[PDB]
Amino acid sequence: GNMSFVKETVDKLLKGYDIRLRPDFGGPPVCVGMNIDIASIDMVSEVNMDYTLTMYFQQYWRDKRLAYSGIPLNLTLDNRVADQLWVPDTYFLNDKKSFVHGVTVKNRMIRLHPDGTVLYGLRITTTAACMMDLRRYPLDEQNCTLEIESYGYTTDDIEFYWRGGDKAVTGVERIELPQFSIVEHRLVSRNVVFATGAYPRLSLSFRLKRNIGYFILQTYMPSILITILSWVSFWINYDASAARVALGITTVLTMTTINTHLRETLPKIPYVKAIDMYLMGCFVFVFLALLEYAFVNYIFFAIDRWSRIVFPFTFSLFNLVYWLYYV
Amino acid sequence: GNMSFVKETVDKLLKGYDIRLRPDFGGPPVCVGMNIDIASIDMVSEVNMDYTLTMYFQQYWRDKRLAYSGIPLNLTLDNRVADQLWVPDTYFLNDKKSFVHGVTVKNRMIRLHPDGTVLYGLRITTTAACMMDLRRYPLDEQNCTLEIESYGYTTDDIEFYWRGGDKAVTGVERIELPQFSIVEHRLVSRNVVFATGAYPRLSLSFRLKRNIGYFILQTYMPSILITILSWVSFWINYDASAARVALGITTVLTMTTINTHLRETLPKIPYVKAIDMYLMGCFVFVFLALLEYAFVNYIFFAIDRWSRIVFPFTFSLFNLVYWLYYV
Amino acid sequence: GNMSFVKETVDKLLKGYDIRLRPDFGGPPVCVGMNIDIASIDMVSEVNMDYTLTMYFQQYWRDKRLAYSGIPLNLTLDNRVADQLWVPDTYFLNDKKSFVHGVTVKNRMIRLHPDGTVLYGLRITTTAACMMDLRRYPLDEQNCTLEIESYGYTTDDIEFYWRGGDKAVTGVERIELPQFSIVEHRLVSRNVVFATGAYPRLSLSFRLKRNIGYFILQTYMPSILITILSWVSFWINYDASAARVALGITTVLTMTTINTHLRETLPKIPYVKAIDMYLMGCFVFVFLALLEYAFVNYIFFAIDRWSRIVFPFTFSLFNLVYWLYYV
Amino acid sequence: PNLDGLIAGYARNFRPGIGGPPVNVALALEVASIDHISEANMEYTMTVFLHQSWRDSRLSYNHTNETLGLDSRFVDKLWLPDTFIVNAKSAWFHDVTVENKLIRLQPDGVILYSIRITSTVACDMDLAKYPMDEQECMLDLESYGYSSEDIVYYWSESQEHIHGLDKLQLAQFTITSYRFTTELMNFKSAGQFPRLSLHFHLRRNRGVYIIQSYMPSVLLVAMSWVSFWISQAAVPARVSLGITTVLTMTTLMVSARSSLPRASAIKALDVYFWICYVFVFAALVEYAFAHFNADADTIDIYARAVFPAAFAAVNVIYWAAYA
Amino acid sequence: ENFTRILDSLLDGYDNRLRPGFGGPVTEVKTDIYVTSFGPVSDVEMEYTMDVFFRQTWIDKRLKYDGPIEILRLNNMMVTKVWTPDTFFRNGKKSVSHNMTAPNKLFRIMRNGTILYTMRLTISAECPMRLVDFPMDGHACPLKFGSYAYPKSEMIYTWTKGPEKSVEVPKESSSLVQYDLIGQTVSSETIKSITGEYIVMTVYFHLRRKMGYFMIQTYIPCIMTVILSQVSFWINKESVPARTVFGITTVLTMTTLSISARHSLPKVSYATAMDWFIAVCFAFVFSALIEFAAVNYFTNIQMEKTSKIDKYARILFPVTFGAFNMVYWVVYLSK
Amino acid sequence: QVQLVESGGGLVQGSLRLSCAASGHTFNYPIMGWFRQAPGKEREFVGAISWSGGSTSYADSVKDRFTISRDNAKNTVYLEMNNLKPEDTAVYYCAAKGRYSGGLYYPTNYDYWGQGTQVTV
Amino acid sequence: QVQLVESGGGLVQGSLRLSCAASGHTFNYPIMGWFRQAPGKEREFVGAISWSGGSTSYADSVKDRFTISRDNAKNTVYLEMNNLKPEDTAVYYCAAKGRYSGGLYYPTNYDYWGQGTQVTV
Ligand SMILES: *[C@@H]1O[C@H](CO)[C@@H](O[C@@H]2O[C@H](CO)[C@@H](O[C@@H]3O[C@H](CO[C@H]4O[C@H](CO)[C@@H](O)[C@H](O)[C@@H]4O)[C@@H](O)[C@H](O[C@H]4O[C@H](CO)[C@@H](O)[C@H](O)[C@@H]4O)[C@@H]3O)[C@H](O)[C@H]2NC(C)=O)[C@H](O)[C@H]1NC(C)=O
Ligand SMILES: *[C@@H]1O[C@H](CO)[C@@H](O[C@@H]2O[C@H](CO)[C@@H](O[C@@H]3O[C@H](CO[C@H]4O[C@H](CO)[C@@H](O)[C@H](O)[C@@H]4O)[C@@H](O)[C@H](O[C@H]4O[C@H](CO)[C@@H](O)[C@H](O)[C@@H]4O)[C@@H]3O)[C@H](O)[C@H]2NC(C)=O)[C@H](O)[C@H]1NC(C)=O
Ligand SMILES: *[C@@H]1O[C@H](CO)[C@@H](O)[C@H](O)[C@H]1NC(C)=O
Ligand SMILES: *[C@@H]1O[C@H](CO)[C@@H](O)[C@H](O)[C@H]1NC(C)=O
Ligand SMILES: NCCc1c[nH]cn1
Ligand SMILES: NCCc1c[nH]cn1
Repeated sequence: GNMSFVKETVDKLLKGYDIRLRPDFGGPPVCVGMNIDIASIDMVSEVNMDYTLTMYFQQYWRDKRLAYSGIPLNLTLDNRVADQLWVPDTYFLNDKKSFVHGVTVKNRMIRLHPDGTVLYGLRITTTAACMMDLRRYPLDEQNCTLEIESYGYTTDDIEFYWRGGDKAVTGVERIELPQFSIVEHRLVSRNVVFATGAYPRLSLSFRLKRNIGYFILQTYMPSILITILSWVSFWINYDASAARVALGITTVLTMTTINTHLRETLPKIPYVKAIDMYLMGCFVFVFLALLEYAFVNYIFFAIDRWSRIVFPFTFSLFNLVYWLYYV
Repeated sequence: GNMSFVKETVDKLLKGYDIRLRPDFGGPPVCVGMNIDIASIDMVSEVNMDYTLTMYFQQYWRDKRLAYSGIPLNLTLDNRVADQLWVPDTYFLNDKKSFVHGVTVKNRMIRLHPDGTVLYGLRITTTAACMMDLRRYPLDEQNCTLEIESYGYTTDDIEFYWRGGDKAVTGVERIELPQFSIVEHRLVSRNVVFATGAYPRLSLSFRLKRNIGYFILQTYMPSILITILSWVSFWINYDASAARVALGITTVLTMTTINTHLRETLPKIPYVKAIDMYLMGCFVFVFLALLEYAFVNYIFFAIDRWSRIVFPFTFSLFNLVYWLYYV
Repeated sequence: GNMSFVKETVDKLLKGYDIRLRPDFGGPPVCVGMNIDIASIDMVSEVNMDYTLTMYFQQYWRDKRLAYSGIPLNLTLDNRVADQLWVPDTYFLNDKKSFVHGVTVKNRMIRLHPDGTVLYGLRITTTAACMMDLRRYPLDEQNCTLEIESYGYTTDDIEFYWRGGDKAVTGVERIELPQFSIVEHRLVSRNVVFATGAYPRLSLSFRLKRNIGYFILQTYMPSILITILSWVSFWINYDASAARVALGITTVLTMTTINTHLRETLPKIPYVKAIDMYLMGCFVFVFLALLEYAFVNYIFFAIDRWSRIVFPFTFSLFNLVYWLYYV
Repeated sequence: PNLDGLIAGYARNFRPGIGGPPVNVALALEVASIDHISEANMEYTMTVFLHQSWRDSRLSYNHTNETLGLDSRFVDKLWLPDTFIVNAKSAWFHDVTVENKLIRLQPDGVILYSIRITSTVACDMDLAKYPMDEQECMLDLESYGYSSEDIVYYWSESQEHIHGLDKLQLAQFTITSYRFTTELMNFKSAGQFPRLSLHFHLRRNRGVYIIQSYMPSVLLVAMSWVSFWISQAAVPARVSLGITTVLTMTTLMVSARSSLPRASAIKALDVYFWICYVFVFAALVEYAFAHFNADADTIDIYARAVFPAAFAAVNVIYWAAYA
Repeated sequence: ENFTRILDSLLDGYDNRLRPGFGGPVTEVKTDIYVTSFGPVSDVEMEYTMDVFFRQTWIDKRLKYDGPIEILRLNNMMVTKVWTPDTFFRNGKKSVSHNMTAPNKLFRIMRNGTILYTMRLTISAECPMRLVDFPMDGHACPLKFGSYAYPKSEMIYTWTKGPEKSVEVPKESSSLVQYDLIGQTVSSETIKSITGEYIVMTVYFHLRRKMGYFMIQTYIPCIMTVILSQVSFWINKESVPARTVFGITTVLTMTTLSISARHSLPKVSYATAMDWFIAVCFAFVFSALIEFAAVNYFTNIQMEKTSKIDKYARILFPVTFGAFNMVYWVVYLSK
Repeated sequence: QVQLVESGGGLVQGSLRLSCAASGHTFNYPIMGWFRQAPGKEREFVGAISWSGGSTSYADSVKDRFTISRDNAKNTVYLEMNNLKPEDTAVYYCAAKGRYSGGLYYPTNYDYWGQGTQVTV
Repeated sequence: QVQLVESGGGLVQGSLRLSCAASGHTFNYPIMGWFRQAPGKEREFVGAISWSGGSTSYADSVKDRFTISRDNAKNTVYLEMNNLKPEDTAVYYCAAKGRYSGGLYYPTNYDYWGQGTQVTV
């Protein structure tokens, strides 16, 4: 209540405070507790193999230099005080581009406690790398992590833990990605060794399951409809050369445009995906339908009836095998 | 008028002023009044599910440390004084990217009043998240909000209110989005609880109604014209195999290109939209028109006349049901 | 352990320290050791002729002004101390855009040693130029370098070396580019002379081998399939003018769309690539197939049988010569 | 010497004569370039040399009668008007090699302050007559915090000479006219703020760009007329010619508005496509009507004359409306 | 403190806000440019990028020192403490001063007071272009720099070496893709403004476009499309559907090529050289369909009481198109 | 504007399935929470489910006992109360949470409260 | 979750080919390392290979003696121990490293350890 008294207390705390030295410098490591509140996952990019996360990132530690007596309150201080305090040198090892939000002020909090516990909160948006295995795309499940580490302090000097264990990360239910469901999240803690020493690591990972629905509609269904269209040829008279050759060409060429378009939406991976296998199967069907007419055409100068049954039935077999293997 | 006198008064105000401590630190919460003047809504993105807003954001509060006597004026001060004052730690919880305009100076105002009221104004452009329900797209109505909150101060320390109640937000009539009309805006006030405590919240929301006109012209009308084109086949002699098969193919394939193109303009949602339902109906009509010829072709080696009436009539029924359900 | 003692020691080190003067100013050059830990190569752009690298960049040198006694520890200091120290003026001569990561703090380390050795680490993402020879594209091998130099200090004042020789750069095995394999990396050291004097240089280069698989699937296979499609014409009766002319047109025009599309994905180079040679060969085959029909058409008002053998066989020869020359 | 004395005791947070009459600020603009005039984003990028002149008695010196040419370092010391661009989506300063600012202090206290700034300015564009349309864009300048009681703006006498809008060369537009306007009745929420606005009218160039826009539409209509001279016996020939013109016209309409994803307004180009679509669709219907009745050669003969005449007639009406 | 005292003495009683020789002789700044990489040229944006070592030299007697060492190579932090020229690029759209691992600035003080100050800059500058002869056109992209605040009466700019040797562009520095740097011309001029009269130093880079890309991307498909249309002449007139498809597809193909050519090219009112080639090729393709229409129309009259039109078309069309190519290429390649 | 009707409470000695049927603007309120209020005690968090994705969370007391899930067709959420105990004797309420309305655990963050089935065992 | 089975050790006086067959989630663990533990001595780095690319690294002791490579078809890595020496007498272990799990050289960075073939010469 007495602001001169509080001002005096805080001034005394910061008098001769050396930001260069961690708490308990030269002694046992400072234990830093971390908890995350997820705000959003804005984007997941296959082409860039990354995702964009917004979170409230909070760090908990004790700095005995900041302990104060005679005030039974927790002091919430203006965020600019953070520039006069030691804070951990935490970074995101797999981040590509990150920033602290700055409107209307730097989205930063400092709360002091009488025992010298410092609560430091930041609102961060990060684009973080996530190598994806697209062999089963778009029936794939991905593991995207966020790796949290101390930049310069080894485990001799700093230690990390998930504050609250399995409850340290909240808001996973808020994530609303149209193309993915969050199946699971996990929290891991370990030490990572480099040439410069052993460093504390915390890892947050999510399991993302792609929703098929968009792909059924966008790629699978057009390919099915083109393949069915190709079969119309078999019910046309063999003398209708222009009509039946037109059907063959248009379906074959449409399947090429669909294939090439699709792979321009994705990174230039050297392996065959699940969707590639489907499109290649559909291409073979429609190409053989045109070749069937060439064969009919070739001899006329029963085969159509046999084509009318064998082609739809074989396509059913193809689909059965495909969707069983991958679903 | 006496600038040395004003300089003395202001210097005295700032002598020993501690920016770290909120007004009435340790006492009742500081009441902060907020009013918004909307300048523009520049963009609304379905793909990114966000919108871009420009506004004049003003904060009203009393700081008894800044009260001055013997000057019956409100002091407008250079915006750089803001760096020597306490200001609220206001942020936009659902913002993606925001900045204060900086030319020719930081678009910031400070006006002091004799009783210690501080008026703090900022000109801000914000890109803010807005999750959209696209099930009825493009006949949809969206609710886009701006959530305003204190970052670090709880309701023990700070309180927000809409200054002027329902008149706190001006300029909604200025918003000129070609694709949307602003139906309504609402102002809400509540407290939001997190693990770190209860925080004051102000919410500004708008109801956006999509204008159909662009979509009628861009997608609906081409689909209608392709479907009508498909019917021309039924007036052609059944011996004109090349002509009638060409009509079937071209209309079917055009409807596929329209579908796939459209969904590349939109996010990869897994559900079916209103426009998808229309295009799927149109596809079925034109596909059946080609299959009708296959059937005619199939037996020739009355049906056309019956097709000439039943197809346009069924399309009318389809359109009637569709536009009644969704409009 | 005694933080006042450590604070005193460090304060003494920095008392009267002149950041303007290099260690041993006016004396023999300061030897700066450099080691790199590669985190990622995010992107390789043919269009922009550049690549994006993320690395941990560390500099080793001795500054006798910072030597301290009576503390048998290496002091890890808060990264903000770097602003009070001399550091080398190292830059990347072929970089286009670079930044030091800044969340949650500047990704920077300072470790002092009792003998005055300073360890300075930075986490940097750089987009660096890489002129590519695309004459054999996409069967090409590229050499992309990173050139490290002192900006203002000559070899009279500063010297660089790879600390650890051939082990100074780690993490090359981590690089996972879908379109490239890292064949080799090399470390070079030399002096570079400019009008302003001789400067120390370190060069890190990689040999990148393009993976063919994507290109086989995306461009080579469609071209093969179009060329085969063109041959179907030769099995059609010569009276089927509409059918055979349609085959000629569609294949010729498809090969043009493939060509023009491809070169829009690449920079506007004036020379012919390997892929251009293939597409030009395929174009000639399909164009001659149409011209073959014109010739048949020209005289009818044996040639087809001779075309049925000579065309596939010639295409086999063409492919044999091509893939031997380039693989 | 005396330069430090002027700063000594100088009050940076207060305008000259805080309690007195408002400060007159002369304003001058030198439009270096205008670029990135995007109709889709409804914005244009402009680079200007903004000149501001005002009198500050606190900086009056009498030791010498020569103006003091100072660099951008001295800028931070002095009070400056809070002039901002009202309709600027984004703006920034040029700081290469240093900040592009200058302060010239005269002995009487007159201050000349010039800054080189590049700003993206929002400009609402009416695309009703696109592409044969003329757009008017504005550049509004106003004090952000100081009302009419503190800062009053006015165009300097030199503004009529060094505006530089005549020398500008735009890729697609032509500056037909320009106007400098003063509005003292803005009356923002805080109070009355004088506003200086620059209005310049842009006319889109009519040439190969317009010809290329309408070239495929006209040729498709002409290609449909070819079927009239083709015999009705060749059913696949005329049907294939009829369908390709209609389908290509449909793709053209889709691609025409693809370049403007959010332009929901009606454009004159869109109207022309509909007229072209009607003619190409009617030609196919014309053959279908003739083919159905041939289970007449006079229909083609009329089509060879009515369609070229009708298309010529509607074009005259269309081009007369959009002039 | 052998050198610490020297630097403190120089900075003592030193005002960085005043140019050397303030109120007296004109300050002369010697400037030379070393182009490390001449970046790509954007035809659509009419801008080009370049990375240079911008070196400036001037004499400041206030920094004269007496010491054993001839040249003081100091850290870049010293730059802010001393006076430096306020050089800015008049046509520079957006420029970046590199700051990676250190501010990329060089600062050396000689005993004579001569100061060498070099900074690494990435410059994006306006390059007005006349695309009348595109793609067989050459452009001279300028680069104008000068003092923002000091007129010619206070500061002047001179090239450190001779004008020819002051700007050096090594062949290795060429990052151009579709352009070739023929050479550079160096000149200086004076401009007048309300602030005053300023010395402006201009560097013109002469760029010659390479048409190899446009030859294969546009010209070859256009030429082959015209040849493809002329194939329909050799097809018999009885095959009406076959020849009709020949005309339609070639006309549609020319429409796609015309749009694609102007895709990357900026929109201008005047017609480029490639526009004329496409327009003429479009006329040839369209006339081929008109020729078949005449053949079909006239053979029906003959049928209703082996074609001369085709026989002349098989010869006249290749010759006229071949004649156009000879005229088109000679006229533009001669310029 | 959301309406919630819950049913399937009653008295048992055992597995039970509470259900919670939503109607209205459920898009703005993507989260459904289960609370329970014992007589005297404060209203207490049980669990919550996202409509889209089914991301689930439980209080410790009911972790690995109760299971929540939903079906978007009916707009229905169910608390499958298996392995019941005499501590599980309360008025169970259903509630809806706004997108930006704060932490799952805090009943004051929730706007639209079901009637509340009394359950005694 | 990776399982590693190694075979082809044994006792010789000579060229040898140790093999290391992986199965499971190998995508998350792109690097395979070879270690060897002599009796008494600490576990010691031998070499490592990336599954994708085959980027290889060796300890100095075995540089230009041992050669590692793999085949992704079988999910198999092999240490071709040529030019053997009596120093090369240890339990050779295979191990998998996570993508972000630190330096190649440090066995504590590795998670999934093969059984370990004893090799004496
Ligand atoms: C996405 O992919 C990543 C990997 O890229 C997965 O991360 C792994 O997660 C598992 C858990 O699911 C981790 O396994 C655990 O590691 C803990 C750390 O152990 C290290 O550090 C300790 C010292 O602190 C050392 O003693 C030890 O040798 C290791 O060096 C262990 O403590 C855990 O042990 C516990 O569980 C096991 C059973 O799993 C019990 O047997 C134990 O007794 C104990 O209870 C556990 O082994 C693994 O380390 C993570 N890998 C990495 C590289 O971080 C993500 O899980 C995955 N995402 C999803 C959603 O699946
Ligand atoms: C877009 O979507 C958002 C939701 O995502 C809508 O926001 C809701 O708006 C409604 C009003 O239209 C809000 O309802 C009101 O909430 C007020 C706050 O109450 C809370 O806080 C008080 C304490 O301050 C508590 O006592 C209370 O329990 C709540 O925790 C109430 O004060 C209002 O009550 C008033 O109106 C009601 C009738 O509606 C009367 O019965 C009351 O007596 C009183 O007069 C009211 O209930 C709702 O809270 C908002 N939700 C959120 C999450 O903010 C937007 O409206 C929507 N946009 C558009 C354009 O529709
Ligand atoms: C001062 O400003 C007012 C208002 O713009 C103007 O009318 C007047 O002429 C100005 N005075 C001078 C001396 O320019
Ligand atoms: C001072 O000496 C240096 C030595 O390099 C020389 O370059 C410079 O021109 C000299 N200055 C004068 C004024 O002679
Ligand atoms: N945080 C450890 C960074 C590192 C990588 N390499 C060496 N140090
Ligand atoms: N403004 C409250 C931010 C927050 C989220 N979680 C905890 N605190």
